[PDB]
Amino acid sequence: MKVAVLPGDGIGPEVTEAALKVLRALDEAEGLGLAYEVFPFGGAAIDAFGEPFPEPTRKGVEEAEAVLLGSVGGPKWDGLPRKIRPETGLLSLRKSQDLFANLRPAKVFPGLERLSPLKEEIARGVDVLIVRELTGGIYFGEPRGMSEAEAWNTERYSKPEVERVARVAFEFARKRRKHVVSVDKANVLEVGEFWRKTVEEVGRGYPDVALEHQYVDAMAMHLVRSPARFDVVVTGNIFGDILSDLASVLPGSLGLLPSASLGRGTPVFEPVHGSAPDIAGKGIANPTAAILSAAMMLEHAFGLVELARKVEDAVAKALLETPPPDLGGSAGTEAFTATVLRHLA
Amino acid sequence: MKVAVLPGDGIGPEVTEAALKVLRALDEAEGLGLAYEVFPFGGAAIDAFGEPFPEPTRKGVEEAEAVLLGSVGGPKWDGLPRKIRPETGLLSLRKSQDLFANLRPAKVFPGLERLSPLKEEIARGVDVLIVRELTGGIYFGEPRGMSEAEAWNTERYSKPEVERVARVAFEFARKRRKHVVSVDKANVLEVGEFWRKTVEEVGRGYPDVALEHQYVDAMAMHLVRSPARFDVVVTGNIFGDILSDLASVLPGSLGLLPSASLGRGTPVFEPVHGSAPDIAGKGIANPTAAILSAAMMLEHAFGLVELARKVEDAVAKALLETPPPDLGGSAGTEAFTATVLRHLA
Repeated sequence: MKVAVLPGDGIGPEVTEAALKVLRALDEAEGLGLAYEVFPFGGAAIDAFGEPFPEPTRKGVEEAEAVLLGSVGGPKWDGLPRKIRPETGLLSLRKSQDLFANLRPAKVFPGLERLSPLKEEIARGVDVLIVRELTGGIYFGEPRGMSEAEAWNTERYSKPEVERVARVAFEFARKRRKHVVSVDKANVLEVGEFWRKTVEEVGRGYPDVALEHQYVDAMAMHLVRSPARFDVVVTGNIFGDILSDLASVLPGSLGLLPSASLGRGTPVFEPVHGSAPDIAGKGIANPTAAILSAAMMLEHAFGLVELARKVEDAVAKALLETPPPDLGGSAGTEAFTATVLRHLA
Repeated sequence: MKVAVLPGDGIGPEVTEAALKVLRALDEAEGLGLAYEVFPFGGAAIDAFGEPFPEPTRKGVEEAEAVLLGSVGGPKWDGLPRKIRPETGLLSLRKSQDLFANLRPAKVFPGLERLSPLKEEIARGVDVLIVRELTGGIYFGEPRGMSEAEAWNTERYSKPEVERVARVAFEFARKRRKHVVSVDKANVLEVGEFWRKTVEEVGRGYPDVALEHQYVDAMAMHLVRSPARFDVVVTGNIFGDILSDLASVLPGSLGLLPSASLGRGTPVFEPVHGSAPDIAGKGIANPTAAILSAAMMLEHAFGLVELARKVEDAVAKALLETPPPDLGGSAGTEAFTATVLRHLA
């Protein structure tokens, strides 16, 4: 399994390293045949190649079978022209591999219900997966613009854009609890009706999966009032953005949230958290997101479901035994990772 | 105090009557000079005049000082062409009175924190007012449409539309805790930039009101993790739909919330809930939303602030003492209104 490791900036490096200590342990123990290489990306890349996604890195991604990314961004590279800012490096990553679906899990691990803003009974059992469409939507729709008197943007979606993202959703519900909820606004917008219809059409190919539709505004409050009944949620670009962030507040911390951007090319797995530059190098960063992103990589990129689960349970044990500083504990990056490993052997 | 009452369909008449019992009781006790007439609206008017907003109803709203609306809609008329559908009666009512701002209050009454899905700590003391732009945005933006391979909608906003709603937001901020949060998508959408710009500008005339900006995806997180820090939230049509629906979870249920539509003409006060046609006539419908709409009317249309507060508390006591069926209890419309009435003495 050839992995391209793009640590990035800030705490990216130390958390990505934490994940790597887990991968190697797993590798040594069962001979998975792991081969990974670290490439410059984001600010680290700018500081040497003048661009956030240099050619060596670009190739490293194409060659690998999966990408384990860390974090990007930092005040240093915030004065630079947009075309070379760390953030743009990520867009270039996505567009090169044509990643169109952004998987954003939200799971409340047993024992951690106390972290959620919801009462324990409601949080208990949450394990939703928001699948957002990245490439199209009002974020990219033409025409658009503004003058002194008015502004306008266009929410546009084509049949093929909606189909390929719907496929990823049905595909994942199958690995999960066979349930999919398509979120749209078919009661007012044409795009809503076109989205709903297209999802229903793709849905026929997965008779084993229960499909349901919901209006974005209705889904918003549903995710907060009873998120335990949802498995896979699939929606458009802008709606998925709102709903993903909404789902992320459920577990009770961003350090616990991993993610994956799937598409045509190399899968990209990376923690949701930012680069947190002022705590970088201090050794207190919570490696959970990165470790969990490694688990998603094992399962989804390498089909090692059983192995991905082990990592997931070890991490859960660790969170309870030695919670990191952001969970109210004292376990820095190293000590926390040690506890995880102490559950993988 | 000349009120125009438009009961509407389903439970509308049921809930509106519970509301009128309260208004009449306050009238006799305080000598308000209450005068009201009921008018056909929605399916009820369709059946009679073949139109959801007949001429006699229109003149009635124009001569009143405020409108108390019940519910609208029902499958009996759903098969009719949009142009005559009950839901259109609402649009015609809003346009005729040039209503451009929808006020959706999300408040957690002391003692009822228990009803919230959120931890008592975070739901405690919440009192947010979402001021949504009614006439405009993507819902009514041109061009729009769909083909067999694509669909599109247009989010367009002009300077006046924004100024009008913004002005109302700051104004309410003043009568409240003097803090407005403008919700947009400025970091990616021209309309967000345009909205923000225009709001910041209008904000110049209100130096005593604290303005703040937030992206809709960020607000979705904030309203769940720390909703109590907000006062007034002014935003666009669709964003307001989502944010309002979400804010409904804080108090507990969506059927306990009232709304108001302000503009240049006669203000409309109506419960956020639907007509629930299947429980129509069976009693059981919770009139809380209808009574609170009547409370909003007294406060915002007639300035009897102290009286609005008085009925808010009466329903709070009642929700706590004799909970309606949808709140897990068994107090039907009649029995519930009685309790409310008891605490009104």
